[PDB]
Amino acid sequence: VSASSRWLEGIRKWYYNAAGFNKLGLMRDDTIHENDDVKEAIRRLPENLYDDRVFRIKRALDLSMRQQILPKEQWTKYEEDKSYLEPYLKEVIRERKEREEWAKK
Amino acid sequence: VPPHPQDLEFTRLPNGLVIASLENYAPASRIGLFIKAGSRYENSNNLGTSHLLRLASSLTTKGASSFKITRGIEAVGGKLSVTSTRENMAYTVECLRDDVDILMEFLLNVTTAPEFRRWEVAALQPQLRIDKAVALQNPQAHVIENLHAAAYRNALANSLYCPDYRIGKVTPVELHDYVQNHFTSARMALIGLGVSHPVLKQVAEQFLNIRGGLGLSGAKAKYHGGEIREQNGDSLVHAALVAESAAIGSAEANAFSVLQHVLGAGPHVKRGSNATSSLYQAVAKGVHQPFDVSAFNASYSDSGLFGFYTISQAASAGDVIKAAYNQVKTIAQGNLSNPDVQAAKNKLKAGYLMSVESSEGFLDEVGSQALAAGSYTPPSTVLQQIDAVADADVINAAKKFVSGRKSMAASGNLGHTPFIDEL
Amino acid sequence: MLTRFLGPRYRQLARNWVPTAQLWGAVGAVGLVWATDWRLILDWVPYINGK
Amino acid sequence: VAPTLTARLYSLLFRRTSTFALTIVVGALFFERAFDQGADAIYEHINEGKLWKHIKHKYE
Amino acid sequence: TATYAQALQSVPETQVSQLDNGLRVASEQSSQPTCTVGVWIDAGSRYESEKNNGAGYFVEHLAFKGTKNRPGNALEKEVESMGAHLNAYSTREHTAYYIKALSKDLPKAVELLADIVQNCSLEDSQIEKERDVILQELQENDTSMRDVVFNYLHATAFQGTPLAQSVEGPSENVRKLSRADLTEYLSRHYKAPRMVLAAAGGLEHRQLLDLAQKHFSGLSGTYDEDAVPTLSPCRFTGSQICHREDGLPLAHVAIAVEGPGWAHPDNVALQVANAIIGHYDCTYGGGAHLSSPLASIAATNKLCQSFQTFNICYADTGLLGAHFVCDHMSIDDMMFVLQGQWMRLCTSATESEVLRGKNLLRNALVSHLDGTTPVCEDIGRSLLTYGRRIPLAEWESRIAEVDARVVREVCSKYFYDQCPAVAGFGPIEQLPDYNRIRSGMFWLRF
Repeated sequence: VSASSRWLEGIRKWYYNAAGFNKLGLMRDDTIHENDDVKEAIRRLPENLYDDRVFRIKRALDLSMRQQILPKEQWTKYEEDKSYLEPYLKEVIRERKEREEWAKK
Repeated sequence: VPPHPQDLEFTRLPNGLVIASLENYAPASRIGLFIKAGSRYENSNNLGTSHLLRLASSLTTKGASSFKITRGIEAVGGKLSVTSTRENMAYTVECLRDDVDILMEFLLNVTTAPEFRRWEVAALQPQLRIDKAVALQNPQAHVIENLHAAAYRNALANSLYCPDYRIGKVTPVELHDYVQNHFTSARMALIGLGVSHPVLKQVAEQFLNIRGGLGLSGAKAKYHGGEIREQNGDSLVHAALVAESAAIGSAEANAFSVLQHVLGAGPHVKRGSNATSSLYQAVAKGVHQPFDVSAFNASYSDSGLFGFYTISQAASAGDVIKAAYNQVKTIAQGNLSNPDVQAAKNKLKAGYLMSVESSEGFLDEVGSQALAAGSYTPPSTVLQQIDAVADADVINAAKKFVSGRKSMAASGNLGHTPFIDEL
Repeated sequence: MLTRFLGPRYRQLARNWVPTAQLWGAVGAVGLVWATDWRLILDWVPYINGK
Repeated sequence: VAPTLTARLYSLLFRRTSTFALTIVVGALFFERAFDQGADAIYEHINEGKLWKHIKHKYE
Repeated sequence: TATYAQALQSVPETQVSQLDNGLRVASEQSSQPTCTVGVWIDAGSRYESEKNNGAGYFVEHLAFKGTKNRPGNALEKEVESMGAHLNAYSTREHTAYYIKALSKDLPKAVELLADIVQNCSLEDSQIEKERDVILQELQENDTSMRDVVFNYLHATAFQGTPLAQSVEGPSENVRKLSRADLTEYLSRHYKAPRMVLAAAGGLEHRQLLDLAQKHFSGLSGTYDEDAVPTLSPCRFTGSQICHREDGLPLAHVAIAVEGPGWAHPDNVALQVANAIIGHYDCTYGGGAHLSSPLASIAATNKLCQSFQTFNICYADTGLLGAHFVCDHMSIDDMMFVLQGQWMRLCTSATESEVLRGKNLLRNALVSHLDGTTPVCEDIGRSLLTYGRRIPLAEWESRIAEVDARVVREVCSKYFYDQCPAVAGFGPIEQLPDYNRIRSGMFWLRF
């Protein structure tokens, strides 16, 4: 709640800015490494998010190509960073582990 | 020397739900949840919704994922099936008696906590096409679906199968809505075989108290008439000719039921001449070679269709239909015996008794009765009911078919199949 | 994260392949031994004492 | 005794590709030796042009 | 509440009785208002010679077409009139005629069955009419790929034995069979000690017995003696029959190894492993999540339209395997997976899956013995094949005894490194070569 939470939060906000994907207009979940669980979750995204996600990634690849970056104004502010993919991925993991528990019996 | 049997126990909860159980001390158990959610409840904006629904009995629920429903049930060697008619959907579950609790839970989940997840629903749409293709490979199905679309302008005209233009288009929100407004306490009945009344009633009062749908077993089937024709080339022409008859449970319905056996329904003997079949003898006389004929009798909550069904060579359609019709006409004109109505009676009664010999059939009769009549009628009184059909009632049923507006569906090479106009 | 392979079934599976995995080691043992004419090992074998 | 031979041989040693292999490797051991005996013994019998020369020239 | 176990002890014991004849009259009383009565005869096609072949099948066609006391059409009129159902069937070892009837109708029901069984009026006009009918049947049977493939499978598996033969016979026999030919078959076969009068429902075994004596009295009494052969064992061959026809759109394939036969206790375990592999059909709800790896992989990769395991039992031999239907480019894959499962079960059946298979069987058995007909058929067949009637309690006991070790032991005996009988029909260009189908019957790791 107090100084303590803000400190961790500000340590997190610091790394975020240092990680620097926001400079390419990206979002945390856009940088997630695609594995089986991730592929399925990407698959389950509804039309809108999936479309936005592809354009974001395209904007970035395009930048990373000419090794430019976005104007400061358009970086993605921490806070404002939507974990759109998270709930889907969590459910995909939660599903797999169920098969995995079933496979032990 | 078997033990003396139990009596079925029946209970109407004040919220509308019905519960019925029989303790046949069977090694297996049959639990079924019957709902007035059949195809007649779809409307022109959501056709096929109850088909897709019928096919999604194992998508994930709250408290049971798809994988769990499947694995859980097969682990005990259980079954989950959903069966539909234009009026009801009937989710039945079966397993050995030591496992009813796990199967009951799953049942409750499929019927009361379905999640219809976008991606599971999308993955399931193509099954409509497979499911429909497999059914429609019997000529009868297209025919009876056309029969009904031609006979009614409403509700009962809907088909058991999704229209092609709707395949791929039914939405999860439509599935949610169909369940919410049809799977409610007042439109539901819970039948138990091999379980006990207190367990059923306990389950009912705990999990089946849901109300917020609609009310009656009707938008109300308007009977219309008219006919539908499907050119085909199948060598055999399939045709059905019908008129509005009687609503199920009404006394006129048993007259039709008996008329059906006077005229003739299925065969009783492997490869027989069908001697006691008025229709089959009457067509025989004027037709020499491949054909079948049967009286047809469908009865619903607020209507019914009665007539006959013919299968004949493309060139004999006219003759087979015409002769078959003339033979009903004959019974309408009063030319019906007494040992005839009697034989019909004995074929009906025995047929019924035989129909509820197994569990699968007993539970379905009980389930549908509960849903159509809100009661349970024992075999002895159904027999009494058939017994009260009088010769004139059968004659009147026949009379009603002859003079009533017709409905015909036919498929095959129709070049010699009469129009109605010409019957 | 090898916990995925830890349970009753997996344990039954391991027992089922034990005679096979054992016999496959018997094959590899004799196999190397014979192929290198293992002086150390072969001396014990009757009739294969070609010295 | 004869049918049951090929039979028992199949029963106890041939099904399991394990034993099937265990035997051929073990069977290769005994064979390699017994073949080299007979083979050399054959090479000798048709000859005797060297080796018994030793009994003569040395022995000290 | 009553447990599953308890529920099995509740099932009334099948009552057995024998006439001074050889006719075993057995029944199982219940409280139903309906029943099924019938005659199960030890007559098949495995009992016929190459020229009699089609005899029994021919007799079935005549069976309900007139007796001496009930001519041409009257028998039907009687059955139909009381609302009863008269049916009949013939496999390669068994023949049956049974009636579904109101319980009170038990008297006439039996009186009728007897008449059909002894006084068959094989009138020439009819024996002649039936030959154009049976010929027709063959023509339609030819369009059922599945029926053709199991006929093929028998034909090759049992090369040179009578079990190789089909039930209906070859067309040449259908058109040449004489009345003498039929008369002889009946006399040689339809005789007391080879037939069982069975029933199930609302009847008392006393009644049944009264009737058996009343209308079946006078068969093998002054009979027995000379001209009664036993069945010779049938050599299983292990071969292949591929009927290539690219005009059909799905291929049918049926592979099997030799099974032990009716009496062998080994059948229970075999049935449990089968249950583990199970079946599949494209209309099955739940595809990817199905327990059976075959089914699941099948459903996921769309490797077929359907498959089914089976265990066809004959005296001392049988067919043990699976049948499937698939696209021309999936035959290989399907074969590979099916075989993979047999091997796996032979070498490594886990304990959990054997309980599933067991549960599947208890549910199948109990679910199958539901309604008079299936039970009457079980009484009649069981007496012909076990000599006893095996109480559910015992089958449970037998199922119960199976665990994983048993599965991998028993499966190994019949499947591991054995030669299959393979039957292929349809667009089978990719049906694997026999050598390769045979190589898939064992594996190098094991």
